[PDB]
Amino acid sequence: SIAQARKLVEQLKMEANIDRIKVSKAAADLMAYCEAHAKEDPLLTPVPASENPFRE
Amino acid sequence: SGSELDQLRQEAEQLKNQIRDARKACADATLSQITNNIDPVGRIQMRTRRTLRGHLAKIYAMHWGTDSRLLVSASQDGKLIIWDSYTTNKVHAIPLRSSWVMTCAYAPSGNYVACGGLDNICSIYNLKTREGNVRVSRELAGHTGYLSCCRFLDDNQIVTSSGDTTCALWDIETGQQTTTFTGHTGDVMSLSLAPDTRLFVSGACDASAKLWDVREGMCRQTFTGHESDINAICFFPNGNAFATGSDDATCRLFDLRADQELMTYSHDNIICGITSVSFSKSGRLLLAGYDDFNCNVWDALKADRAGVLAGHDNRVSCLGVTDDGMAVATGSWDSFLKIWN
Amino acid sequence: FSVRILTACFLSLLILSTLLGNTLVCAAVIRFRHLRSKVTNFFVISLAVSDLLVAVLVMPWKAVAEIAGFWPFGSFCNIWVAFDIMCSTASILNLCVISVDRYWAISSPFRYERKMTPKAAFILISVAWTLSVLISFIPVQLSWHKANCDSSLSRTYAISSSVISFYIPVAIMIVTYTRIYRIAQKQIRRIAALERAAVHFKRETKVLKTLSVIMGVFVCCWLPFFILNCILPFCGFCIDSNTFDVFVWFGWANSSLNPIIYAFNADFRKAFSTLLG
Amino acid sequence: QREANKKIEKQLQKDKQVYRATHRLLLLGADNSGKSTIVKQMRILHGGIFETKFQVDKVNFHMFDVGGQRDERRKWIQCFNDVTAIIFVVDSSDYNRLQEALNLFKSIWNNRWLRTISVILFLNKQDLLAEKVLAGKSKIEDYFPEFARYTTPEDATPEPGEDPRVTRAKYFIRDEFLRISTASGDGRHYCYPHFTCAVDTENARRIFNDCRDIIQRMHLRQYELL
Ligand SMILES: Nc1nc2c(ncn2[C@@H]2O[C@H](COP(=O)(O)OP(=O)(O)OP(=O)(O)O)[C@@H](O)[C@H]2O)c(=O)[nH]1
Ligand SMILES: NCCc1ccc(O)c(O)c1
Repeated sequence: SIAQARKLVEQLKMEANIDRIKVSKAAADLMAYCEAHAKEDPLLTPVPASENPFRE
Repeated sequence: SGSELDQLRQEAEQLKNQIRDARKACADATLSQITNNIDPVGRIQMRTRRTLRGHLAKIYAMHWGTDSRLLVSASQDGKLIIWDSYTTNKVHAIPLRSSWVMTCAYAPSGNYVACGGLDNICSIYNLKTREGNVRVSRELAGHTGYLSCCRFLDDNQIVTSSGDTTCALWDIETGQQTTTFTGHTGDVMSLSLAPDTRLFVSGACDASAKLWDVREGMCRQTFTGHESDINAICFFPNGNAFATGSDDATCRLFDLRADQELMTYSHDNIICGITSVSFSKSGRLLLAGYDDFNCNVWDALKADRAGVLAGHDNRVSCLGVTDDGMAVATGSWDSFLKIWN
Repeated sequence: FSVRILTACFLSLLILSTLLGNTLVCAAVIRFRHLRSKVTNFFVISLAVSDLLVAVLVMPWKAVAEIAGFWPFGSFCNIWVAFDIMCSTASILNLCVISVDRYWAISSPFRYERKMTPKAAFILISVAWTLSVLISFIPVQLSWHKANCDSSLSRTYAISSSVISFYIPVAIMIVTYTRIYRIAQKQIRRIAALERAAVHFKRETKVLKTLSVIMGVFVCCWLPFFILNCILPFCGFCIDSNTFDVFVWFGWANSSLNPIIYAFNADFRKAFSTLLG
Repeated sequence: QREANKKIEKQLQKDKQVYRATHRLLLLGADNSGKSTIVKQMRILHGGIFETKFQVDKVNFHMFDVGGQRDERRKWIQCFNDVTAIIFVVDSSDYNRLQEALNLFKSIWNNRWLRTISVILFLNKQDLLAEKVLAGKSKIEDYFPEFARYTTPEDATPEPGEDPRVTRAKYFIRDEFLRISTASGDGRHYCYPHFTCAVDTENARRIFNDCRDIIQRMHLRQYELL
């Protein structure tokens, strides 16, 4: 168990020293990517059956 | 004290509390507070447009093509069927050696198919073969556990997930594990490649998800929070977020750059486990497959449920959205696939 | 008066309960395809349809004629009595089938999963319904049962339609359920051997409870009417029209109870719960 | 068009019914228990390899042995929640890994995903057990002192010429596994013990009989009879 403890500490030290951003910015980018493509998602806004290959 | 093992346990817990502090530093708001002013997507009522039959047992995997037209399906009858979703016709029906297949992938060129299972072997078949019938082309051996998922990078790179709690990047021709990713305690169940092939995440039975750097072979982030084993995972179409579903009847959305959980999707009336997850084309909609024969549609921004998909007669084992967002497919334990839009 | 209006309201409640239970069964089947998925469920649907016909067609007119005392639809009632003979006979018939079904699934489980294809299920349902319609309509429209609406059939028709419609199904059902009892007693004894060995009556009482409930409700509900239907035209010791009418109502009462005794599996319970909420 | 639809739906209906009619049996048990030898023998005498497909009396079976080699074989086993029965094989002649086998059996019998899967217990390698019993060199009481106070059951049906020591040994192992199997209870699943050796040939009639019993008891508890 001596090797796995050195490996657990070194992995946690590598994962610990990351720089994190604010949740506000993560949500603002998600909202921007959402509304930037919202009008093009057929599953959200149903597209008329004419351009639907399974309805025409 | 003095024994470096107990001191490593102490520095470990110290690091977990430094991580909790580094998480609360960026934990300034909640997703609900940010998205309280958005409008709900409204009622979304998709209907079954096709039903693809032929399979003799419960289906376990499906994968759209890049053309959003072809897809591969795996049943426990020893078959790997390729479907033309427009006409519901089968283009090929490849019998497999081991009938307990658990995953299948589709090369972005449409040139190769993959599959694997309890044989701990990933078999690649060239669909663009030049004579007779599609047959085995390559076969990647080396895992001491069952292959649960595999995905192509290109026609010669594929990443696999196995029951030896490790992931590996392979050179299909040479059959060598070009890169090994270790660190999970339990069985790694699912992987999802980033839209730029550069990264991928994996969910294991140690109630943890891990983000792996493809080119460097190191684990970048480890996320926890689920009380059970994580069974499914998928990237947000943007590439900076992903969702997980677990046996504890809960879905959780994590962000990579913030290094903590962002949102939890659950209802006190949903008690069955969860088998598959997938984002919409814009990532605004999150689809999750439950054992209760239903598909729950969550609003990936407000955590509110926006729709249900009651169209299968048995447990939904898998699902997948087209890459163009034109339709969604669902594979279930009724030996049927259903397209919804 | 008080008795007349009370009989009226109770009978209307009986009819409404029959309709609700059986329409709930047919709807719970049609709405949920995972209940319609198996094959044994087909026969239960047949039973529900038989009881729904009893309800909508036969019962209310007899209740009105019992209240008012006179048959108002007139030339109709020939048909009515035919319908009566038919529906109250597809019901008993259907029970027989369901019982035999269960037997095939317990005395030879392997042969069952192989041989019972939905084609054989439809053949059995067809046998039930065609025996009913044949033996019912044909002698009415041909006026063979005849030598306010006169329901007195005839001495030979009584015995004939009775032997068929009741005494063959009750024989088959008693034989079948007693065979199932022998088998269940065997399996309990085996499990008891193993469990007593490991650790080194109640479940038998449970078997008795369920078999007695099933077979005993059917018999104690239909049998008196049919021993009367046997003796009365013969004895034209004897009884009166009112008693014959209440024992008739017992017969149609089985038609009310059938859903609760044949369609309360746990999944059936949850389907009802998710329909009504 | 119409006749293509007719030929397809009826061939696919017969194949769907056939797969529905094949009884999958999962083989589980420690290694050094002759599991692979039993599957190899079935492949030989009726028709080793990871898989086996064999028919008894027009009844199809599919026997599978999983070689994933781990402890919580959840996903590798919870994908096989619909098998008719689990054949648990145990090397009765390995006196010290028997507690390991018992613990694994306890974890299987109380598994959350097998609450309804009945298990057929094969106590394999009885000939080696008789050899060890006649040798009298490694006694079970040294590992399980309870065997000292154990009494041969009065319901035992020994084969002609069986040493009471051997009878007591094999029925002791039987009751050691039955003590685990009878706790859980709940009537959702049962254990069917069998004394077997690798050369026994009726080891198909036993699996047939007991799959039939499992189906009988499922049909009984379905109609609330049992
Ligand atoms: N004398 C005797 N030997 C047996 C019997 N059954 C199995 N063996 C031996 O025990 C060994 C262990 O069996 P294996 O073939 O390894 O099967 P297993 O150990 O249960 O599982 P694997 O190791 O994966 O094959 C075999 O090599 C057989 O030679 C038996 O009934 N009698
Ligand atoms: N409700 C009684 C209808 C009926 C049905 C069958 C018979 O044999 C019979 O004599 C009378």
